[PDB]
Amino acid sequence: RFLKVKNWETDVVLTDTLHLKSTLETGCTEHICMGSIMLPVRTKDQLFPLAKEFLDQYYSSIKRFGSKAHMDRLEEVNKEIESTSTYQLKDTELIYGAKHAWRNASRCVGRIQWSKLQVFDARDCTTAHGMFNYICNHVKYATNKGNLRSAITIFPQRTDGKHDFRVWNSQLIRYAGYKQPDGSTLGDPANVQFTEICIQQGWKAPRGRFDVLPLLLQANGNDPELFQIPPELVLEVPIRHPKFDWFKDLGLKWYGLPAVSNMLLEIGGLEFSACPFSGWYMGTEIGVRDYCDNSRYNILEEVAKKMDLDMRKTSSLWKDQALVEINIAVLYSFQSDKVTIVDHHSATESFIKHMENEYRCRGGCPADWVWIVPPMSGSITPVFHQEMLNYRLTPSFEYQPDPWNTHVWKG
Amino acid sequence: RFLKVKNWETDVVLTDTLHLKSTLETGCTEHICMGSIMLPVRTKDQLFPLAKEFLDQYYSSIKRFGSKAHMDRLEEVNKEIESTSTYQLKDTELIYGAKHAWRNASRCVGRIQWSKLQVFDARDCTTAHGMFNYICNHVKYATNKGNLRSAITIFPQRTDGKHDFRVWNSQLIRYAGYKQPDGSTLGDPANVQFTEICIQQGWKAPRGRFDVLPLLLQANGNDPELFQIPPELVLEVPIRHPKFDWFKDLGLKWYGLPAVSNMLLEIGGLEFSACPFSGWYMGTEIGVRDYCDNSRYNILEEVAKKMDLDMRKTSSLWKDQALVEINIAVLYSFQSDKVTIVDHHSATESFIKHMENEYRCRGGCPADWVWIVPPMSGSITPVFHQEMLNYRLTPSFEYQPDPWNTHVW
Ligand code: HEM
Ligand code: HEM
Ligand SMILES: Cc1cc(N)nc(C[C@@H]2CNC[C@@H]2OCCNCCc2cccc(F)c2)c1
Ligand SMILES: Cc1cc(N)nc(C[C@@H]2CNC[C@@H]2OCCNCCc2cccc(F)c2)c1
Ligand SMILES: C[C@H](O)[C@H](O)[C@H]1CNc2nc(N)[nH]c(=O)c2N1
Ligand SMILES: C[C@H](O)[C@H](O)[C@H]1CNc2nc(N)[nH]c(=O)c2N1
Ligand SMILES: [Zn+2]
Repeated sequence: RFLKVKNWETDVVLTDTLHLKSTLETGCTEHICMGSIMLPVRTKDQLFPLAKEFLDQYYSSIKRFGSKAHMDRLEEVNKEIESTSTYQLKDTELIYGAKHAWRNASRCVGRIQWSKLQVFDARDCTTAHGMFNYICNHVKYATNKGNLRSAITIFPQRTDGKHDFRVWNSQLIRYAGYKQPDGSTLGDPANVQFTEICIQQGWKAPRGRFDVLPLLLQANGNDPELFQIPPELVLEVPIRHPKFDWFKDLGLKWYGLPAVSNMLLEIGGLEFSACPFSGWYMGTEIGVRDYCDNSRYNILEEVAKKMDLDMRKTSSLWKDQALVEINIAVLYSFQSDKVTIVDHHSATESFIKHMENEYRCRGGCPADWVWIVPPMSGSITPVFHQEMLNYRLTPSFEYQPDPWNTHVWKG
Repeated sequence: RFLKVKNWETDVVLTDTLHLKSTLETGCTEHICMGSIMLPVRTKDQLFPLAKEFLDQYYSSIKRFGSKAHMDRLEEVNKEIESTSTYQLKDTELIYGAKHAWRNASRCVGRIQWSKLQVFDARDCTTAHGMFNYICNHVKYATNKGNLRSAITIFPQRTDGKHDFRVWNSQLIRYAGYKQPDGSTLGDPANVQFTEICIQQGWKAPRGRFDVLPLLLQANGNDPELFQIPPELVLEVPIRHPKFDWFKDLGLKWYGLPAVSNMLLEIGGLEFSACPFSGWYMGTEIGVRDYCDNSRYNILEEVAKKMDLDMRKTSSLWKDQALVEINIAVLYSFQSDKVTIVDHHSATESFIKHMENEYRCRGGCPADWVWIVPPMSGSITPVFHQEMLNYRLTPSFEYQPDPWNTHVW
C-alpha cells in the first residue's frame, strides 16, 4: 500500500508507506470518522511480540539488525519475560523509546526537535519524596534560566497495575482555580477539581488568581503526597504589550515551562504511567487557549473594553482584534524576558519541513490535522493546506484517565 | 452503535444514532484516519434498493409509512425501473431530496437554513441555451437585489452517462486568471486553467483583475457552449474599510452570490450532474481564503505595508493583524451595500444550535470539523470545542472532477 497526501497550496504530493507499520486502532471505520473526538497488567502472551517488535526496531535503527548482540538481547528478554512476567529496558533502549514516542506523537507540532530530548532515568525511584526530588531537578534543568531545553523524567513502569507511579497533576506547573459561592471562579477554571483535591489533602491555598499548584505524587500505588515546588524554580513571565501600556495592569502572567505529566509512555509493551515531559510553548497555547477560551481565563471582553472596540455586534470582529493583540503581548513578553517561545507561524513552517523530511527518510509522518492547525489564523499557516494521515505508531504517549477516579485509597 | 459527542467548553454530551443509517465509505479505516484529505452507470439491480431506501424515508417524513400510497409508489417505481432502466421523481420527492442533500452536507456550516431552499425544477431543459436561461433566472431570484435567498436549479438526471448535463464552471460567478509573460498571475490564480479553455472556445478575455468568467454549459452530453451572464445580474461589492481610508485604493471587489455549480446531487439512486445551488457568504470565505491564501489573490503583504506594521519577523503577528482588518473590510462593505453576509461568530453559533435540534429531532448531524471550523480565530468560535461525527448519508452532494478531463470533443 502507498497512500498519497497533497498540499493544496504547493501541489507537493507525498507518498506514505510508514502507515503499514501501524498496529493499533484509530477510532475511525469505513462508515464513521472520529477525527474530532478527543478520546476516540498485560499477559506474557501479548508481551513478547511487543518486546520483539520494539527491539527489532531499535536494532535496525542502530544498524545491527540480525547481529549476535540483537539475537542475544531477544533471547535475554524472552527469558526474562517467561520467568518474571516482565522485563527491564537497557538505558539505550529507554532513551531511543522516549525519543520515538515523541517522534510518533501525531498531535505534536514541535516534532522537528524530537531527537534532542534529555532523558532522566528515574526507574530507581521508590517513594513520593524521591519523585519530588527528580521532578525539581527536571524543572530546574528544563528551565535553564529561560533557555528552555526539552526533557523527560521516567519513573518505574507498571507491574500489576496495583503499584502504579503517577503524577496527579496534569502539568507540573499550573495555577489553582477556586469556585466561588456566587458561581464565579477565581484563577484557572480548568483546575478547580484538582485544586479541591489538593485542599482536601492539606494544601493551604493562597486563594489568588495565579497560585502555582503543589505537586500530588503517587509512588508504588500508595496514596499520593503533597509537595510545593520551590518558588525560585518556577520561572514566570508578567505579560505586557509593546504598544498598549494599560496591558500590564490586567495583572496577567504565565509560567515559562510547559510540562505534561498525565500521559502514559508505552515502549516495547512496557507501560510508564509517570513520565513528565517538557519542551517550550507555542504562543497561541497561552494567548488563544489559556487566556481566551470561555472556560479558561476568558479575558477577551476586558481586553476589547480597554481597546475601545465596537462590542455591540460580533461582525465588527472585536473578539478577533483583541485576540491578536493578546497573542502579540504573550510573544513580546516571553521574548523580552529571554524565555524560549515559538510563534505559530514559525512553528508550523518548521513542522512542514519536518514532515517532508520524515516522508523522505522514514516513509511517513503521522499527524492529527485537528490538533496541528493552530487555534487562530488557521489558513494563513502552511499546515492548514497540508493533507495529513493520522495513524498510531509505537513507542507512544497515550492519555490516561485522572487518577482520582481510579485510585484505591488506602488511608 | 450509540456514539457520544461531547462539547468541551459546555460539557453538553449528545448521543448519535443517525450514523447507523449511514451508507457509503468515509475513506477512514481502523488503522488510518483520512479526515484531512480533500478527496478521500447504475444497473436495474443496484437502482431499486436505492429508490426504496429513499422512498421509505420520504413516506416516513410525511407520516404515511407503510400506507397504500407508499406501497403503490414503490410498486410504480419498481415497474418503471424494470421496464425503462430508470425512473422519474415526483415534484414533491425532488424538493424533499434536494433539501435533504443540503441537510446531509457534512461540510456545510449554514445548514440551519436547510428547509428554506427554493428548488427550480429544470428537468424539462434540453439545450445549452435553455440551461443559460434557467441559470440567469436562478441568479436573479437568489440575488434578490442583495436580500439573498437560497436556491437550487436541477437539470435532467444522468441516463446512460453519455448524455450528462454539466456546468463546466466550479461556481456560477467567478473571476478569470491569466498567466503573464512577466511570470506572475493577473486575476484569480485558481481559474487559470478554466480561463484558457474559455478563450480556447472563443471567449474574448478582457484581461483585467476581476473579469466575471462566462458560463460553459453542457447539455445532453454535447460539447459545452459559452454564454455570458448579463452584467446587470452579477451583483458585486467594492471593498472598503470603516477606519482605513486607504483600503478602497487597493481596488478590491467580490461578487455577492456564492453559487456552487460542480457538484452531483444523488437522490434515490438517480444522479443529477448539473444542480447549481447558492446561499450567501460567510465573510471568512472571501476575506481569509479568496484574498489571503498564497495561491489566491495573496494580498496580505500589500495590506500589511499600508498599515505600516513590523514585517521583519513573524512573531510581530503582522499577518494576523492584517488578516483581521481584511475581514473587517469584507463584512463592513457587504453590510453597507445591503448584501446578505454572515460573520463566522454568528454562523458557528447558529450551527451549534442546528446540531442540537438535529440531535434531538433526528438523532444526529454528520459534520466535518476540518471544514466547519472557520479558517481564522478557530477556538474563539463554539464549533472548535464541539466533537463531531462525520459520516455520509443520502440524498447527498458529491464533488465531481472537472469535465475537461472526462470530455471528448
Ligand atoms: C520543543 C517544544 C515543543 C513544542 C513547541 C510543542 C508543541 C506542541 C503543541 C502546541 C501541542 C498541542 C498542545 C495542546 O494543544 O494541548 C503539542 C502536543 C503534544 N506534544 Fe509537543 N511540543 C514540544 C515538545 C514536546 C515534547 C518534549 C514532547 C515529549 C517528549 C511532546 C509530546 C507531545 C504530546 C504527547 C502531545 C499531545 C498531548 C495531548 O494529547 O494532550 N512535545 N505539542
Ligand atoms: C445559506 C447560506 C449558506 C452558508 C452561510 C453556507 C456555508 C458554507 C460554508 C462556509 C462552506 C464551506 C465553503 C468552503 O470553504 O468552500 C459550505 C460548504 C458546503 N455547503 Fe453550504 N452554506 C450555505 C448554503 C448552502 C446551500 C443552499 C447548499 C445546497 C443546497 C449548501 C451545501 C453545501 C455543500 C454541499 C458544501 C461542501 C462544498 C464543497 O465540498 O466544496 N450550502 N457551506
Ligand atoms: C481530554 C484530553 C485528551 C488529551 N489527549 N489531552 C488533553 C490535554 C488538553 C489538550 N489541550 C489542552 C490540554 O492540554 C494542555 C497542556 N498541553 C501542552 C502540550 C505541550 C506543549 C508544549 C510542550 C510540551 F511538552 C507539551 C485532554
Ligand atoms: C478539491 C475540492 C473538493 C471539494 N469538495 N470542493 C472544492 C472547492 C473548494 C473548497 N473550498 C474552496 C473551494 O470552494 C469554494 C466554493 N465554496 C462555497 C461553498 C458555499 C458557501 C456558501 C453558500 C453556498 F451555496 C456554497 C475543491
Ligand atoms: C472537539 C475537538 O476535537 C477539540 O476541541 C480539539 C480541537 N483541536 C485541538 N488542538 C489542540 N492543539 N489542542 C486541543 O485541545 C484541541 N482541542
Ligand atoms: C488539507 C485540508 O483538508 C484542506 O486545506 C481544507 C481544510 N479545511 C477547509 N475548510 C473549508 N471550509 N474549506 C476548505 O477548502 C478547507 N480546506
Ligand atoms: Zn477518520
